[PDB]
Amino acid sequence: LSSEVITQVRSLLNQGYRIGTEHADKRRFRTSSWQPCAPIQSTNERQVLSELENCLSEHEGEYVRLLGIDTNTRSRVFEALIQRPD
Amino acid sequence: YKLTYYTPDYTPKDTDLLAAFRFSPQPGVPADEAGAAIAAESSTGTWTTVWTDLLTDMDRYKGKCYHIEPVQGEENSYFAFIAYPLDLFEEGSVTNILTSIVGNVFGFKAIRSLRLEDIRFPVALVKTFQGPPHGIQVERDL
Amino acid sequence: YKLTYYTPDYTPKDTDLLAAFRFSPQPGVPADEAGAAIAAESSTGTWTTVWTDLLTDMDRYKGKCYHIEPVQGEENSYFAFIAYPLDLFEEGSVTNILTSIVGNVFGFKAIRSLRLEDIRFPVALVKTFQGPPHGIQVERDLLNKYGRPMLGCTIKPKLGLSAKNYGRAVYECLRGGLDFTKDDENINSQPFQRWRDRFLFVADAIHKSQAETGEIKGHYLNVTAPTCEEMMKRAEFAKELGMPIIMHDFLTAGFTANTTLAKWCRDNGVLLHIHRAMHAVIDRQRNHGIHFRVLAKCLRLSGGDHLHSGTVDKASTLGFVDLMREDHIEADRSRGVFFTQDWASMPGVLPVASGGIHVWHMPALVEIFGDDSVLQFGGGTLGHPWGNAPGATANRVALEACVQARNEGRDLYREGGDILREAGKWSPELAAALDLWKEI
Amino acid sequence: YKLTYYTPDYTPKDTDLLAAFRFSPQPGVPADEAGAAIAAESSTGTWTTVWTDLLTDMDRYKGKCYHIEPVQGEENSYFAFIAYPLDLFEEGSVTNILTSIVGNVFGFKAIRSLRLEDIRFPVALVKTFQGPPHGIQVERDLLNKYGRPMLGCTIKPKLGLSAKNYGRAVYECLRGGLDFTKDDENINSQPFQRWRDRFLFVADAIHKSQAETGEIKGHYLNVTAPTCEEMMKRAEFAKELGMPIIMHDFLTAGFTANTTLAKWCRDNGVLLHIHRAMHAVIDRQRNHGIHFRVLAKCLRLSGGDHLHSGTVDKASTLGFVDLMREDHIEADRSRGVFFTQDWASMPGVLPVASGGIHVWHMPALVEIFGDDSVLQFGGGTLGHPWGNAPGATANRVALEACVQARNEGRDLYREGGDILREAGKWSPELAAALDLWKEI
Amino acid sequence: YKLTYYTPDYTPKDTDLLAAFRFSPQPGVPADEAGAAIAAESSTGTWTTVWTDLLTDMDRYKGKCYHIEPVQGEENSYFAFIAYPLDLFEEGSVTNILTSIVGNVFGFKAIRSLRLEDIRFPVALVKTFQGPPHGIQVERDLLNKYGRPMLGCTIKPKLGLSAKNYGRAVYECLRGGLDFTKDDENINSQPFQRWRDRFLFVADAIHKSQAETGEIKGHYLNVTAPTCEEMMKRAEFAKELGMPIIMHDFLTAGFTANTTLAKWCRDNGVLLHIHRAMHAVIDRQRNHGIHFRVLAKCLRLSGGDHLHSGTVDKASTLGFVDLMREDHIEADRSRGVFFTQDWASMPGVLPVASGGIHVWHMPALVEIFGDDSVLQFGGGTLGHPWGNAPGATANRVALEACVQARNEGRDLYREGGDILREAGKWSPELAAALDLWKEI
Amino acid sequence: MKTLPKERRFETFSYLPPLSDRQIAAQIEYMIEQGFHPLIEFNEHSNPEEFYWTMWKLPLFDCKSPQQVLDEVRECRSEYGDCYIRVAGFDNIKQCQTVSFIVHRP
Amino acid sequence: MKTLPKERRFETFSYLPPLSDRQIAAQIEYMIEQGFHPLIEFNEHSNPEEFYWTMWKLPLFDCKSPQQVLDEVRECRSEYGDCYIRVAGFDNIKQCQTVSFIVHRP
Repeated sequence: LSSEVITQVRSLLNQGYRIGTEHADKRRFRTSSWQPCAPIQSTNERQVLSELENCLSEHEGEYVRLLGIDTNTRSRVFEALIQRPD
Repeated sequence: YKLTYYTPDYTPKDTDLLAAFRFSPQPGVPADEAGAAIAAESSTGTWTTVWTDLLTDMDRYKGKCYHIEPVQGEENSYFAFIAYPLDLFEEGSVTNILTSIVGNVFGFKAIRSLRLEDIRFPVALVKTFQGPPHGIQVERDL
Repeated sequence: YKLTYYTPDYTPKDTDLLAAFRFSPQPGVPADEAGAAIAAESSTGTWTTVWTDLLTDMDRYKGKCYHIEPVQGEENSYFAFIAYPLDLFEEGSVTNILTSIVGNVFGFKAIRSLRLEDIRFPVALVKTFQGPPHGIQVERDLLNKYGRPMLGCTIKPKLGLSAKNYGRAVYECLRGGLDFTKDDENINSQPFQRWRDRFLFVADAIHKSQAETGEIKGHYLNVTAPTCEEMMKRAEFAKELGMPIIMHDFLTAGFTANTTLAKWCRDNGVLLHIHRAMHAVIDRQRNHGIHFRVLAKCLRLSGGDHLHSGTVDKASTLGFVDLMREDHIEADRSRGVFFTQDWASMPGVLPVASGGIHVWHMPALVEIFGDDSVLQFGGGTLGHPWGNAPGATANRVALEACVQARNEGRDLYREGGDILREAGKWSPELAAALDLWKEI
Repeated sequence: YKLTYYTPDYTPKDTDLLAAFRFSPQPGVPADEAGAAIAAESSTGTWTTVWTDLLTDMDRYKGKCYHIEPVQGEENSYFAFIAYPLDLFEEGSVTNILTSIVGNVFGFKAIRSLRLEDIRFPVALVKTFQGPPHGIQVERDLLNKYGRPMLGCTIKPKLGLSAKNYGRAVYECLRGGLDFTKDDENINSQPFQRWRDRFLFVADAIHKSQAETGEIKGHYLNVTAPTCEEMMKRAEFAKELGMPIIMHDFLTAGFTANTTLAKWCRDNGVLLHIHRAMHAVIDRQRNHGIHFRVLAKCLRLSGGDHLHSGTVDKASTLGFVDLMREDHIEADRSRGVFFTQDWASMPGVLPVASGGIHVWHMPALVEIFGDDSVLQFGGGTLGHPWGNAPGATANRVALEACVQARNEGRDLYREGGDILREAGKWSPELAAALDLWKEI
Repeated sequence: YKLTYYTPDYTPKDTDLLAAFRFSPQPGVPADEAGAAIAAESSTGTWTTVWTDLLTDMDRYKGKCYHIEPVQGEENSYFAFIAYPLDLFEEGSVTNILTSIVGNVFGFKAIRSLRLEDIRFPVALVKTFQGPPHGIQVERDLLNKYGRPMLGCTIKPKLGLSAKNYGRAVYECLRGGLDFTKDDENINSQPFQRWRDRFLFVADAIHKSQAETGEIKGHYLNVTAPTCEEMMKRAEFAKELGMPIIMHDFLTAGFTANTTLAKWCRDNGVLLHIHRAMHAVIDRQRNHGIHFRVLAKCLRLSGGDHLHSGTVDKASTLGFVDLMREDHIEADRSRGVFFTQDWASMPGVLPVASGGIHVWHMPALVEIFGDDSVLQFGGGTLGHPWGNAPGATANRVALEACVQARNEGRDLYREGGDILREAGKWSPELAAALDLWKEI
Repeated sequence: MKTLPKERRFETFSYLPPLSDRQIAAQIEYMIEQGFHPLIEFNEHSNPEEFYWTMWKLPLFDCKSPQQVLDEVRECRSEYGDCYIRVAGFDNIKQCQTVSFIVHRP
Repeated sequence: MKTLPKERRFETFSYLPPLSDRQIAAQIEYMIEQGFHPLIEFNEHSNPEEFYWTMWKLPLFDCKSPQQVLDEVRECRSEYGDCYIRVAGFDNIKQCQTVSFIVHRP
């Protein structure tokens, strides 16, 4: 995890948004065909970042997108590519 | 069906079409399996698996049930929230949107009764339509 | 209302339109006052009396409720029989007949729930309509297919396949021995597969299969569209490609569009398959809505050569299958036929049994529907362990083994299993299909 | 201006149209004030505030400059990112989008020089456009051409040949093994060769070459015309002759004509090749004008199956090839992609590499573009010591020997010479070609 | 290349098309070799000599560089004059002429930067084009407007106003004494205001203002559209409403659409205003692109009654105003006219001066352009302290007070202030306007 | 698994093994029962686009025996053995063809 | 200089010498690596205007070894030796055909 990513996760959790994640292999990425990762069901900053680090290690060589989730409206407030194969 | 079509942690995209269904499951059928079934029956779900499915990205055109809640003060009655990809629909066609969403699910057997309560049309879809020939402001002007 | 609109001694005219309504009155409301109210609300009845009514013959355009009977073994539920004069309706318009009959009554307050069960179209009204563009007899003539039901198959998956991949799957099905393949209801003109591409590759798949087998092949090209102009543009291209048949979703697209298309189909000699997408919204619940039997009757008038009817209540289905096939159907309540209906030589519509059927259902479906039907095997063909073509052959052997055994005098209900097992001995395609799907 | 239009804290909506401008401010003018002014002058910005402005919501239709950055390793040069609301634009109109963004700003006085680098089209807007009549996938299906780039050739000389001699050249090129031939940009309907004659003789060349070889052949018939009615007349005749493909010069003929023709192409199943004549008037200079990448994106919306892209800055070209082929393109500044871009299932456009290329370039071109491209050999085909047909065979062998070598795992950069040298041993046509042109 | 294409002793024929290019050669490349190459690459020039070339007369279709001169007071910059035969071009096609001349050369590698300065259209070629639908003379006749420049006004704000409020603004502007109002370049058919509503409300504003004043009023209805069929739909409705005039953005919409529309205009007696949106992408930079003068000449051929020209380099502008108005224009390099140009009785195009002008500019604008021009006051009209109508009157009084003063013999440069100051004494509307904007 | 061989078929019962005289008779018994009128048709070719085949003699209207049709099939076989022979039925009440199945292939 | 002979071609790789089994395997290895699904098609003729050839069995979806495809080509050769045999490949993510090259000429 990089400092820029941590800053965003800090910002989203302080605004009371949930952290979501989806992955795609090199082929699926090109067609914009994403698949949801194991859900991070936590608000605690230490637990969220620990699960994110565990997620990126599981999907090595795959595009991983971070999602900010408004749980009241069930809407994505934030989308950022946080991993790429290389 | 539940393993595939019931995705309670899926957060919909701004490009998704969203449907709210009020349903009663038949006695013995759990609500989650019933909601998953609505999602399948209104999208891709079928009784057998065919070889031609392997020629396509199956996950791409799949209706996901992302929320099931019980209706307050009414026994054996639930709301299912189902998300559909924008790729499912013909541009500018109300006919297609209906045929796609309400075309099969209502005759589904494990459901006692189904009622479609609300649809969210994504802006990407709204722009493909003409809309009212004039609308409110233009009408008062004319 | 009861003094005017409930006329229990009125005997209807041969020119009258007759409606059968199943209704529950709200607690406190008597059945007779409720039936009278249905008659008024579906014709002329209104909360106030206006002076302009005295400028016209009020009695002339009045819906009369002539019979009320309680539904056997169901509390607070009644059938009302209502007669409408022929002067009420526009000639050749299914749209008007619906707007007139079902346009207001269903929102009526003193009724808990209302369901329209049957309509009697008087011959005087039937003659104003075109009917099916071709009908049953002409269809068999145009395709050289006699003495057996016709075989179909829907291409799966519903969405995803490229126009070329779609055509491949079509071709393989058709060469295997199916008469038809169909577009899925929701296949119109999406970004993954535009209509004019799909029409083009399917047309080519038909040519190859027709040249291989030497039997007429077709594919129900979905011409359902956002506008009447788009719909005609698609139908016209399917004609240009020399396609025998097209499909339309009459409920979602609506009657005005459907009638437009059925006229075009008559004039251009193209068969018209009708899909019943969205029907269970209207026809599923017993207590409220419009029963499918009525919608079937409307479609025979509006125009359609085929109509989806489902697979097999048993008796209710057998009832409305007669209504859409026969010339004269006598009133029979066991089969849910409320009124005697004459069709005045208007051609019949072929029923299409479809969905969740495989080879073991074949003897049953032949016994139920007979030769004047299309049978449709979506997963029944594509689900075969060896692919579309051997899948189709398995169905086609199963069907022809049944028809033969029916004609030979064998009982298809008792011997149906043995008939298929016997044909499995010389057909390896079928034997594979008989292994995969469990016997019913 | 800065207070209103320069909003560094603004986060762009997904419905926003985003534009990246490279600018030099006139000495004295700071970058922030100049950036705000680009946002103003391209949206609403005016020298005076009038009373009518108060009858409307002013903030609503306003372009916001949300980011300014100095261009790395360049003095007095800055990138300004500007957001525009979706409301500003007429649906399905490239003309309106250009008129709105590039209509005025370029003549702004406080800016020394302005260059539009990239545009983000939002999905909401993308869906209002038809896009390519067919796209990459459908096109390979229509032509039965899989797993290799397509080969083309421009007939030389540019002017002078009679229609019959033209067709002769075409025929010899196509029979040798090219997929396509093409009219030159300026070949339209001159006195030496009238269009309708050319279309007629070219159609006969295609038939002869197709029958001899058994492969689908085409020729990009130039339908660029003085009026829309003339263009449609030519397009229509090309369809009459059963031609698979036509060409158009979108920048000279304009976007309205191009959009007209791409709609016609969709409706008539004709493929649309797009020639980028006049592009270097706009896109050559780094400091001023519109970068081609933007015009390419605009073309993908307007419609076109093929688009000329050039041959091989490298990373810039690899950048916009992805923008014209893929569905999703991540922002990569090294490849000149400024914004992430989603096409929402709009089909890709085939890039066309052309200009001063011969057999020795073939391995590099296959490594660079891959299987989804058109490679064009004008003089590489006609300049062969033995003439057009063996000239074509030489190219085709070179291509297929590379594609085979690529798939076999061989490195087309280190082994590219050896690959051709080996294929020259069994192909005398290629050996001749390898001797005439020197290795690159 | 030099031996063949650089022919300094060549005298151009009267049938030749002549082009003047400004170029910088890449260090090392001499001017003569680079000039020859501009002649080659714009006509026939190619990297290889093919066998098909010998089937045609090569010298015939070849562009000749007949003069090269160094640009005075500029290092490494040269003018090359190139002659092209008449045969090269499709008759009546601006598209073909541009495709032929500017199609490739601009991307030529040995040239650092290329700019097309002027084109001589030969009379033989000029006669193949329709030219303006009406021209200057017919237009004054149709509008009964003699002896003064015409006044216009652009409705602000650019976007946001409802169609009804739009018309209101229009009406107030026209009733005050302007001849024309105009749609903004980017006003087409957005959600906030659909075109057909705008045309309808604008037509009612014209009727009301015309009846009140007793003078012919108009509004340039923007018919620029995504397709040719849409454009024609809008043009046709404007005719239905009896509108005298329409506008088009020729550079964004393209030449084919513009030529289509100008033919339609001729046939339907509608006047065609031409807006030069996107021009500074091409014509701003001195070193690269196409100078506006060339585009103006091209427009005069393609067709258009009015053309935006800018407001006031001065001598350059006075140069191409003559090229768009007169029948014969002598070559004058000080005014940027490179070739003598005859229009062979093709009608002139009215120049439209627009942008950041107010009452104080009025005397200078009358001295510069004269009676055959359209002067456009966007903010000069709407920005008046009393609103649109007195705003218009202020401009109209200012104009007529100048025109009177000019004819009376007064010098509009020395006395221009006094002329307005005197007319302010009896016109309170003008006095207000003279107080708000400072004297220039 | 096996790939389906490319074979030309001739409508109804053409996917079954070719009908024995006993099987043909049983089908005619059915037609007599339904009151259809048997007709023997023959043709040199079987092209799907062509509606009509040549009629052998006349339809057997007052047909009581299946043997009566079999004898007419046997006769047409010797006369046109190079041809396809087909048995067609007629419903005079519904006023249409109801049966059409192949009996002999060349 | 030599005049080019008139010869029928069959799209990709038909301008190369007929592919050996080792070369065919090499192409399948490429497809496995690209994740395309191999399919074998056979046809009696090869007309450019026709889109479809008859599928030999079903596309090998869980294909891991090239030998698995070669064995299915070997089988189709013995059954349809007089036909043209082709190897088609499918990208299920791009949802299109990606490969199509000839492997047998009669």
